[PDB]
Amino acid sequence: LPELREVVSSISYIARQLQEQED
Amino acid sequence: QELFNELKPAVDGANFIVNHMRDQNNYNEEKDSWNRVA
Amino acid sequence: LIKHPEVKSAIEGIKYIAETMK
Amino acid sequence: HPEVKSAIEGIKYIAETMK
Repeated sequence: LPELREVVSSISYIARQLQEQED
Repeated sequence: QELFNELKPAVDGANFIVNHMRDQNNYNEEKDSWNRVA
Repeated sequence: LIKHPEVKSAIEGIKYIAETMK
Repeated sequence: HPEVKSAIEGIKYIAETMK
């Protein structure tokens, strides 16, 4: 299931970017 | 529960994104209210 | 797993985002 | 589904755009 792992990676990257923007 | 364990980072990230969007929207709404008062 | 509160919160959150940008 | 693939490409697209 590479697609689910890629979606997880994309969501994690988006969350990390938002957290950095919050800091 | 292995599938849920694998999807838990995605769910946590989605919830974080949702909270960020809601907080930004409330912040913008308060700014708009201040604009209306002005 | 759908009955988990976090999953439902995420679904309703993406719906809220879609309605907000609309 | 084709629309699930479209949604996957959309999520990856949003991530790539933010990158």
